[PDB]
Amino acid sequence: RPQVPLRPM
Amino acid sequence: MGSHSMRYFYTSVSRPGRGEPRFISVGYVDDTQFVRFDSDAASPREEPRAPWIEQEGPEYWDRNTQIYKAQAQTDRESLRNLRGYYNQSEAGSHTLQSMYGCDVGPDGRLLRGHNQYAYDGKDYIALNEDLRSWTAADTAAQISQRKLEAARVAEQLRAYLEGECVEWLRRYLENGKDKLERADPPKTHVTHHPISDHEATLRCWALGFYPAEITLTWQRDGEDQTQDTELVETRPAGDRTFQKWTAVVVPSGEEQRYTCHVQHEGLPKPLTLRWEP
Amino acid sequence: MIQRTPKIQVYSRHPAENGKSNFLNCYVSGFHPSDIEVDLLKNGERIEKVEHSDLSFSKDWSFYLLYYTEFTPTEKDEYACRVNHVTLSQPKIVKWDRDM
Repeated sequence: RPQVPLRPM
Repeated sequence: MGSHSMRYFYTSVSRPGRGEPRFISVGYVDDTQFVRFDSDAASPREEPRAPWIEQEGPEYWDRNTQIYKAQAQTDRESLRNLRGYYNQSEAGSHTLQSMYGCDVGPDGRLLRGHNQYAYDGKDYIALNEDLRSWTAADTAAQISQRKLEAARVAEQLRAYLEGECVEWLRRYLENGKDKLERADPPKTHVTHHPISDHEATLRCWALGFYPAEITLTWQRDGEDQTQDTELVETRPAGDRTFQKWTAVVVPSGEEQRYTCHVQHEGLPKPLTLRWEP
Repeated sequence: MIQRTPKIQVYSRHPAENGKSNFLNCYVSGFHPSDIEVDLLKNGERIEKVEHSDLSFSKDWSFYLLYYTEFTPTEKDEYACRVNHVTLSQPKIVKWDRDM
């Protein structure tokens, strides 16, 4: 299962 | 070494003037692709690409689909930001790529986590092996580094790589038992190719092997042969197995004095091959 | 400045024997950026039912794709893969050699 998104760059 | 890995590969590509960036994801266990997502599909959703992941129920697929739809938006913001850090125009297309996942040993515990990024095909920023710090490639990436530090992003990442990634991998290895635990040894054979004169090519084949890691050498008495060898890039057969060949010209009147040596996980012992007319 | 040109291999899934069903593969790798056009050709003509793998990439961030199609080879028909990419000034055509 993919990770939930992080903060943007 | 019943050791294993899971990886996700993300590619986001901008398309100025033609709407949002395209977002594509693929996931792998070892060298087996098992899922995909494409934001351009008529109905974007995570989809199965291996037989053993189909046993997951519809809530699995919907959850992942939500994650990728959110990730797509995140990566769009990132692409907007990066265009600005490099002072690039608004008309051009650019690429943000991500790769992450975990390596585990036979006990199933984390050996190494990864999470890193490339912008326009070049390293941008990477989570270091301690899963607590970052390496930035240039002064633009240091801007992102400062955001990532400020927000303690490495903690959420660590939580995923230590606490989720390894457990999902364990689960996929249970779903796929046979196909993922079993190596497929190469079917092998040497062919004779006359450069129709006074010297010919021997090409040593290896077909139908999994995983992709293989070594094919030509060599004399423990000592190498490469006066001229062509060794092709390992390539997928398309049924989840791989292929490779190595070749050499020898003084072929009858200098069938050179041998082909194959190493591969699925081979109990290294093998040694010779031409048979 | 950050564009890498595609490598191309053309080959079949199984050792070709004439009149027996098989798969024709065009494996393109090492390229950047990801837009690419590839055609499988039968005696110069574009084959219509052609599929490809999901976009992925290698350790150096360069992309790879496998294009493929059912075919049944003959001693007489010849097959090639035609690739266009931003790093190429004209399409590159690679013929299928059944011994490679």
